[PDB]
Amino acid sequence: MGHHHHHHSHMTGNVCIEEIDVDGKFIRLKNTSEQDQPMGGWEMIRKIGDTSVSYKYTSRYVLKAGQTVTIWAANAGVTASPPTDLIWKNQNSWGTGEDVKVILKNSQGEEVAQRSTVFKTT
Repeated sequence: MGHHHHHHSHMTGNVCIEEIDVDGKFIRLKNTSEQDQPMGGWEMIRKIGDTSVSYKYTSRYVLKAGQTVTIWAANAGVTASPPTDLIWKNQNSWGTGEDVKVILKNSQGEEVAQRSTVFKTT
């Protein structure tokens, strides 16, 4: 029942959540692997308070060793969807007044890691 083509590749990498923006504009991921990792199409689930929303990636860039990638939630001003970082064109700036929690799941739904902010004043 082939309504789409197949392709065997490890769409995954040693990416870690470096830091989340204190104002609540963007989420910064950080690939600290030994080799250039292919993103493929991961899904980042951004929780925060009451409800939550996820974002899927696309195959247009490879994560080099030490390469960071920033997800700007719509309201950024920067060019929409680099060549350098990525803009969440489905969800606007959330404001991390509520401790935001980012869930990193691979292209096939399986989970690598999950991290949140720290309860502090601003």
